Amino acid sequence: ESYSIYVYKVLKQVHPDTGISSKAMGIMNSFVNDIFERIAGEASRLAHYNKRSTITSREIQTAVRLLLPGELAKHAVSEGTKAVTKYTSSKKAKTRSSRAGLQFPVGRVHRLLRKGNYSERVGAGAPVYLAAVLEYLTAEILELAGNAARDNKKTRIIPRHLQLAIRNDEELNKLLGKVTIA
Amino acid sequence: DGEELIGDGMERDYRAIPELDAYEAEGLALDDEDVEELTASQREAAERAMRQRDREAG
Amino acid sequence: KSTELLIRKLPFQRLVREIAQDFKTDLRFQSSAVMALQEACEAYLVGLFEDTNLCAIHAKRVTIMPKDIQLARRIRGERA
Amino acid sequence: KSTELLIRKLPFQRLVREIAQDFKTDLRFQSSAVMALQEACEAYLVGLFEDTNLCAIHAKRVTIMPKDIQLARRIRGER
Amino acid sequence: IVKQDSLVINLNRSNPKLKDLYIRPNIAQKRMQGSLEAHVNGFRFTSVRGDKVDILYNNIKHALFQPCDGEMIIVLHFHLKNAIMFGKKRHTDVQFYTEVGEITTDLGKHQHMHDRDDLYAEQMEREMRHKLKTAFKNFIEKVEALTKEELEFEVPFRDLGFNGAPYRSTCLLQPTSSALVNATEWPPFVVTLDEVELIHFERVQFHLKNFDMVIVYKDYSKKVTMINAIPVASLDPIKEWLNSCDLKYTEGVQSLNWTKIMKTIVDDPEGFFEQGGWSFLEPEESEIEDETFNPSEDDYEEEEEDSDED
Amino acid sequence: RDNIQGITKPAIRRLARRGGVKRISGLIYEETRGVLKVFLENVIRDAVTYTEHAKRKTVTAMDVVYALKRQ
Amino acid sequence: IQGITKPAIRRLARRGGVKRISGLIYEETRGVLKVFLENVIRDAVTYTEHAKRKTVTAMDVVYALKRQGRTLYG
Repeated sequence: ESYSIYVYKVLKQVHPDTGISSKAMGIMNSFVNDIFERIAGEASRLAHYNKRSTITSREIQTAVRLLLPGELAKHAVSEGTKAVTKYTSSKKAKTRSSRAGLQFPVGRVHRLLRKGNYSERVGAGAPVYLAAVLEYLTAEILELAGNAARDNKKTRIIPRHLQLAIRNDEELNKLLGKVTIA
Repeated sequence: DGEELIGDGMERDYRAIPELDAYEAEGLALDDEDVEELTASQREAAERAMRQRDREAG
Repeated sequence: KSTELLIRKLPFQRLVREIAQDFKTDLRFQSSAVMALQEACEAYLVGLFEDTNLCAIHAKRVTIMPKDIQLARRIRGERA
Repeated sequence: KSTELLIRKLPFQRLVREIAQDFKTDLRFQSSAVMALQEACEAYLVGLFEDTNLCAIHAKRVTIMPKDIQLARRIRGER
Repeated sequence: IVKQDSLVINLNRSNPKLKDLYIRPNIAQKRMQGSLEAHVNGFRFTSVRGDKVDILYNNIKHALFQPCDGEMIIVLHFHLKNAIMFGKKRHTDVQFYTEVGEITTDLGKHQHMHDRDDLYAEQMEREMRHKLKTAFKNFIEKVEALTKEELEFEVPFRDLGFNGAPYRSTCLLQPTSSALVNATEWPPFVVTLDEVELIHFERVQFHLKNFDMVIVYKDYSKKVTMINAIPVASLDPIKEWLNSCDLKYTEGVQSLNWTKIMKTIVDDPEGFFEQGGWSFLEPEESEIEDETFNPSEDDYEEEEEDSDED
Repeated sequence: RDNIQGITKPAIRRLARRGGVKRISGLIYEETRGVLKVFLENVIRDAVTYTEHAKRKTVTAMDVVYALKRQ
Repeated sequence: IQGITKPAIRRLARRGGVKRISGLIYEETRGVLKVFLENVIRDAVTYTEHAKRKTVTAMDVVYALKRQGRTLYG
């Protein structure tokens, strides 16, 4: 799956005047798919452990707590709960993405969650929570990768800027676990 | 005893040999959108089969 | 780049196809698939060499031996 | 079954409840939970000691030292 | 190889002394044990077998104190300005250490008792450790008083320590005010910070859990010093400590032939600085190859909408 | 609260004896204790996360076993 | 044979921090790689078989690597 245009939206939000190279964009996409598979896999195992047949926002939240390190877990949980309450309080927004105040596609997330056969049923709040977590992690990475690009006096984020952002952050390095990329 | 790795002639290993620096296209094949993305159910069944294969050996 | 060229690409792809002849008799590989394969092989070998040099240092030897390689793999959980 | 519980149950259970206090979350522990923790901790330590003894042999030493423990954990990929 | 002034021994009450010390290096192939005595202008070490080794205050380049906290021994180390000889060959480093105890307890039927008295013996070890550290501290203060600030002992900063392998053995190196030091393992590692021209870090790249650290001296005939296989987690801390001692550092993916580099420099010292000096260590094709992202293949419609509702 | 001191030196000695260790340096005990406190912490951190997902204040044995699968 | 060149083996060990090499290493390294590459291909072709494709793609390689170590490509 391709999340590139949504990563570009997130990049324009944290660093309005910073671009990204084709290899670096492909790196961001593979990170998003990797974590999506990990969080989705953890939410399905939790759904079978409690003998439920449905994955709700609660299953996504506990999965994010288990996989992310401390501060990243706290920040991702906060963003997820905020997007769910925005989606749960107001019906006015035309698109489900703008309903929760997110750039990442909630509909694509919900479609992929159901495609993977992780559970019998997928609740309404789970894809909003997963999209918000994916958006925050992309923002934190792009913020740090943008900070590295500014320090190198480069106008765009190239692969090595991504590597610096990741391994120099303890939690980001732990979360990726030094996945290999070239 | 052994064989040093840091000394004069170290650079000899790092020569660009163009006949060997690139992939050849003998068995390499290019789909031009002919191949398809792997389907989720097939991936699940493949992982199940690989688990069964691993169990029978170790 | 001269530094980045760790494994020559052509002998690696001959070895990939020689292994490919043992699982499915007629196979074709994508250029991106083999390039990912070479990248992964180089990173795994470097990670094993680092552990090996750690084992050699533990043995008070500047030179690494198959003793060190086998110990690193055993602790890593590869071959009993 | 075959496993013998070397670590005394009471001080280990003290340690488990201390770990609960550090996290600052108040939860109860079943007795079965604490024993499963004790079995896993002892098994992990024995397995780590096996790799540690392997490191000591490689150094031509009969005695194990913290050097050996650190090397084995480093290769295992721990922190 | 270098003449040394005769030790000035005064017979009086002021004679600070310290017992139960093993000398490194030894004089025979057997561990010689004796006592260290602080005289007017130097130290006298009296062995049980009568062996006596002397070290002048003016001959001490670095007096180092390693406390027994976190170690099996407590050490006084001395790196000398000029080499001295007391056994066969000449020794440039001389140290005196006292073991904490329990060095090698062995498992078997001898420790099968597994009594609960080890708590009291732990206190006896704690008292022994506090005794050893207090006696070493008192002897250092007496000697630092005697020299009239001619020689200052230095205590390593374990907060700044890191694990590295200079001598093909992964040990702990701790900075001091004047040097980078590891005196717990023989042979010892002493490098004077003042004598360091710069630092170059090799094998620094993603997906690597270790790196080599290269020490280049202001004296260019001296071969560089390697510290191999430091965890990557120790890189940024070491860098900061270097910034506190005003030592310039560089990075490099590829390991460099330093013996060849030094030779090229020494045989033409002038032309080396005309290319820029050490400008080759710090940077200033890959931009042309990579392509910046642009909107392509339109985008997903995202207008599917619908929800479970009730 | 220092209960990582409460894991006895004999208990460390017994664990090494089952592990094949013949001879042990003095500094091992503290290193063993710190390693254990790290490992137990990771499991307990995970285990409590399962317990409150089921909305319970009591950690069960099944919570411990699922956390061990992660490590 | 394997044909993984001795200079390629040397370059790998150099980046790993190795300073001195025993002559036995070259064939030992070749044998170790022969294990590792075989295992990944065994998993990857299985992913290829389940899809009605006779050509292994990069995504098949990445899926096999997820079982051991994740790569962020493709």
